[PDB]
Amino acid sequence: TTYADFIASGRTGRRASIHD
Amino acid sequence: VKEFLAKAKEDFLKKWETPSQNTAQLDQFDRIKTLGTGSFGRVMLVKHKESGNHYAMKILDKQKVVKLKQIEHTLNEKRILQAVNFPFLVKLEFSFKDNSNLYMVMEYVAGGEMFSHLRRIGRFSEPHARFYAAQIVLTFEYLHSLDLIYRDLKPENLLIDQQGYIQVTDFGFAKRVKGRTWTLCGTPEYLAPEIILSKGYNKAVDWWALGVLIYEMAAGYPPFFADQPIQIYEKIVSGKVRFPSHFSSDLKDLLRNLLQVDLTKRFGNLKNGVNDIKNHKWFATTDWIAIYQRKVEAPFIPKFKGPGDTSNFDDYEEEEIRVSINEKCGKEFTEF
Ligand SMILES: Nc1ncnc2c1ncn2[C@@H]1O[C@H](COP(=O)(O)OP(=O)(O)O)[C@@H](O)[C@H]1O
Ligand SMILES: [Mg+2]
Ligand SMILES: [Mg+2]
Repeated sequence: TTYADFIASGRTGRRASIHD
Repeated sequence: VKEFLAKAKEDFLKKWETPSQNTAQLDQFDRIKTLGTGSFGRVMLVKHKESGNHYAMKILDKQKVVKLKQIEHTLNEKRILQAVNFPFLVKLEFSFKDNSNLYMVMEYVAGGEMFSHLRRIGRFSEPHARFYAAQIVLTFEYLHSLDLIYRDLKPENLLIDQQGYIQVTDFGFAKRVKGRTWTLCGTPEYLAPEIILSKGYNKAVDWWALGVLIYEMAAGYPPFFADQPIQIYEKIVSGKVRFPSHFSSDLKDLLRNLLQVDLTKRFGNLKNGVNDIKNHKWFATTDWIAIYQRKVEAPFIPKFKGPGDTSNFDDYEEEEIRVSINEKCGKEFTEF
């Protein structure tokens, strides 16, 4: 499922802002 | 309603032209606990000695700011924050600086980030998500009317107050601009395609971000995700979106209009402006005035245990606040 793929991803925690 | 926004603009302009400065000092507070961090700088729970009130203090290391080339952004943040005034925007109480840091003391919103509740519960029901969405819609309407662009919408920057209402914090990327801007800033999952493609963009990016937010709230996961940002950008650029089977037909319709890759078709950027959003069927049962007046009973009220309680925030590693004996970057932050 999409949910399972998300939960297994490396971006489930707090996401940092960027300024590239 | 242009009447309200009109007089609100007079207030804003007055403060935008002549910002308040140095309205407090470090020794007036007792530093208690770190509430959260970001790309740089932390926010601490502090207690004001004379009043006994609790506040949230954003601390910015002047040297890191310059290293990351965020001087102008940091100056926008403070100048804009001290001039705005809206029910769903965090209040800036004091601001000041010393040899090493920049400080912004805001009202303490005890309910925690929407992020934590969202991840814990999994996802919000449509009526619950709609409640929060309405507040953002009004907030963006207010901000844009002042020629301001927010640029950093995400659950991590949204706080829940004691009444279950939203408080938008972090104006780190907020900017006052008539026309277009080009900075590549924000959060990967929330970037509008035009930003990624470096085409020059406007307020329309906030509306796209709202689309991503509503989607994340209702689904429990963002519409575009992967392990590396670059992989995320490729998906955003494609515009291919999949909706969970539980999404209502109206919700999906609203979302296809907000997550519209083509600026000429994106809701909020059209002729009727924000009204295309407020009038959409998904918001049919939304009483805009009642929300503004905070008369609607919140679907979720965070557990609060007296002033100073931080049980709604994760724990972070604490660290000394260092203040050099020498003044750092004095000229760069003169106006702060
Ligand atoms: N007024 C506030 N009340 C309570 N917690 C806050 C407040 N402002 C910020 N926080 C916490 O601090 C974190 C970072 O603040 P933010 O302005 O987003 O800083 P940064 O620009 O580093 O992201 C937030 O995600 C939140 O958990
Ligand atoms: Mg932030
Ligand atoms: Mg920020």
